[PDB]
Amino acid sequence: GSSLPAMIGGVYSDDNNLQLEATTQFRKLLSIERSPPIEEVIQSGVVPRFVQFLTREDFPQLQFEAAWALTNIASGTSENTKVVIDHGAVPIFVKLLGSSSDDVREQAVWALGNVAGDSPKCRDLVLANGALLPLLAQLNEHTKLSMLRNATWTLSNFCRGKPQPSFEQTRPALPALARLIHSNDEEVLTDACWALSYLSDGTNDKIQAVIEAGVCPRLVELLLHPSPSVLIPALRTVGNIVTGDDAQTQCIIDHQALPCLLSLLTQNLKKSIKKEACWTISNITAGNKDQIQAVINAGIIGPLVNLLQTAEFDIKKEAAWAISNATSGGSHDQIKYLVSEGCIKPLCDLLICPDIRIVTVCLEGLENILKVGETDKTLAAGDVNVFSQMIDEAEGLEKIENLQSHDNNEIYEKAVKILEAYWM
Amino acid sequence: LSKRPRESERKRER
Repeated sequence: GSSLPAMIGGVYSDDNNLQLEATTQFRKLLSIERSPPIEEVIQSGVVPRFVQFLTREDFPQLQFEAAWALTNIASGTSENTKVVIDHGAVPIFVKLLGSSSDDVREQAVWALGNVAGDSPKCRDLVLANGALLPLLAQLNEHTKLSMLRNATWTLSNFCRGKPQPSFEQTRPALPALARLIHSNDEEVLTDACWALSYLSDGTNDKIQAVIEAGVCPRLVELLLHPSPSVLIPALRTVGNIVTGDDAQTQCIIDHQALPCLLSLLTQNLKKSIKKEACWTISNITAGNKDQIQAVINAGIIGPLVNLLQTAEFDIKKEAAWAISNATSGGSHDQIKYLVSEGCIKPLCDLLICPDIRIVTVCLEGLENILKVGETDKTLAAGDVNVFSQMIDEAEGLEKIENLQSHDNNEIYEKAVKILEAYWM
Repeated sequence: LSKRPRESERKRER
């Protein structure tokens, strides 16, 4: 308000003290908690001067205040961030990653995090200006916690967003991230885990690089972190890795992930966490017979069947895939074990749910079970498929009979196939 | 069984 002219005059003067005083006043203004007057500061024409001040390497205090003011302008809308970009600040902030002033380096790290954070395009511009390697180079065994937090956050923004950055562009981050997840600091952990969650989201080559960075054992430890801020991205990353092939999935299983994931289903945790854990388990029971056996040995099937029967629909859906996948890849005895743990009833109950994908997955699971029952029938020269009796008793047979009315052709044909094979 | 793939601004003022 009433100070503004002295402030604009200060930044436009050639006097070091007036520049520092004015820039400091603007920095304070831009640091107010709610609705900082970012637009007013831009309109007052001081941004290009702030950007010039970044290059004053004789005057680290002015560089710092100017960097903080610019960080805060770049924390606003996309249009606010675009003004910082248009005035050439990104390459200058990258250069400041090599400043001998610790405060300035940290501020430059923060500023670049805010720019990268705006969108995939701004992230790509930051990476294109070579920010990654100098960001990493000034990290080491001696780095202040305040710097570790800022750099890890910025790193996570360099990795964030769809479409994803090139894997070649973010690869140098993997070894730093693999070290950072050994911090005990929750903030560093939170951001490093988000970053790994982004880098592991994609094709099996991306997952391979993440695994080769050596993170699996520690990611699995962090499944037990008491803070949801850490647990959630750790769990997301673990989930991403087991979308990969059998050997990649085995790298997670080999570090007692399954007992950890089970404890997430049995603690009193938010629905979205349990849903994530069931999805992850589902991608594990989609694996080979040894991996199914590991899920069994961990004691997961009982809890999983209870969820399938009684949980909120979002969780039930993942439990369904999880049980159905196990019936698809499992051996005869593994399948009998799922039946002895009570899976038939809940699979039957879901034949009437409004989601056709789930109806199909339940039907397929029941079909796999029926085949097993029929093999037992043959081997005992028996009269009855025991599992078809069970499906009948769970009121699954009448539900299958009504699926002959279903719109969906795949469901219809499957139902007919099942009825003709086991009830003719 | 079958593997199933995974089912904005992020800024900080100082």
